[PDB]
Amino acid sequence: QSVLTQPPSVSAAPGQKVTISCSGNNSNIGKNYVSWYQQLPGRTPKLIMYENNKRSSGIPDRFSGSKSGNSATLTITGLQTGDEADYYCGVWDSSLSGGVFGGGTKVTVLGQPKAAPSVTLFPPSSEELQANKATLVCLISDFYPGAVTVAWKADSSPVKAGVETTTPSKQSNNKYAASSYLSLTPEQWKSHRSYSCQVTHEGSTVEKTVAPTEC
Amino acid sequence: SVLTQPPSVSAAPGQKVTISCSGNNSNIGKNYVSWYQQLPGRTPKLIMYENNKRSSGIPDRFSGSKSGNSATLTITGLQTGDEADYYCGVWDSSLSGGVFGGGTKVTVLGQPKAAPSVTLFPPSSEELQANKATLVCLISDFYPGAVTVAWKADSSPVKAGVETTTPSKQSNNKYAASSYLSLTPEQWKSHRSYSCQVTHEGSTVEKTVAPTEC
Repeated sequence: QSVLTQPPSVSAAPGQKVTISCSGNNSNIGKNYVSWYQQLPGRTPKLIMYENNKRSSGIPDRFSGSKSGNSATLTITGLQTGDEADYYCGVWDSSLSGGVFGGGTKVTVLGQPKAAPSVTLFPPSSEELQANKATLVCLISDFYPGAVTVAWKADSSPVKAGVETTTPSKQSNNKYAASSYLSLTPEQWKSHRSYSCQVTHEGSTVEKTVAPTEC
Repeated sequence: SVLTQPPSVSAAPGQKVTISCSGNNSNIGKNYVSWYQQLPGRTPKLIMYENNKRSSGIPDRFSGSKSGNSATLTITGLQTGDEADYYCGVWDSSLSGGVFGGGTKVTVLGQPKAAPSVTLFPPSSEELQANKATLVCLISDFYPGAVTVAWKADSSPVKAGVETTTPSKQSNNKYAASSYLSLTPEQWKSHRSYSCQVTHEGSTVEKTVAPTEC
């Protein structure tokens, strides 16, 4: 169980500053020691901050931790390429008697203009339905920074199963792409009036819809 | 770390792996132990609490035990989706804070090759009405995470407009990618069909889509 909320994405131009907030409650962030972890691409997560504001060895003074009430923050000044990573907050929860973690934040050092994703929502193909299978594909392309949050709905109701979203990858145009897909049975697909893919990018959200219809 | 864990444990699929964690009388020996799973690129998730209790929806394969100043996590019948970093957590009554082990990387050895599932989508009516056409070749459940993609317009290679994403580990540590070909509504309607050829571990999977009468 996790109550710790962090922004999915933060970014700034090199030399600038980012702040990564993590909001919790009294049982966790409010009464216990907050740690921060850095997860570099394809690397094991390393402790960078502990006891709210103590830097781990080798971590530059540009990185600073703070805590106010039930929320903790990791601030990074003089932002440089090597700070690009996913960061997450970790804290003891005294009511739960276990550790709770933030959902993580990708930090991007802006090297090009920001671009809103192009969202193209594909219904299940005829060939697929003929095989009693159904896959909804939400193609997400031409975005920068390379981080998206995807949420699917079936008639305004959040989908909690069969969702897979790829990790953004830099394409030939230097912008990112990803696809999110939902595996359903033709019955599940036809039992609902519509399906929606909601794509969040830098606090900007776009929702697209698809419904079962014959050619 | 305050708690001592082995760095790695590796086993063939279906085998039993053991992860032990040692502490003292103030932490493991006194307080309830929890276990955390961290899938590559994701955050740690609690899988075990109160030494032997599984968290919501955690599979039966996972079991936990506690003896004296030690705790063990056992994965019976190992799966490729179990490949993760595992951490032991507990409250230290001496330090009056929560302590963890250094983590154990669980490797699934001699991992079987998994052929990609290939699903090809034509441009939807909505897209074509907006004067656009994108074909998406969805490539899922493969292992290892390397694919080669080639597209054909009728039986002629498509040497432009092709983009394929870098394979990425899905929930089950298998891979997914997607190839997409952007065309004009005219280029789409002109041809009899389009093909997407996926090459994985020297084997090819080809799918074909043609414009419909609407």
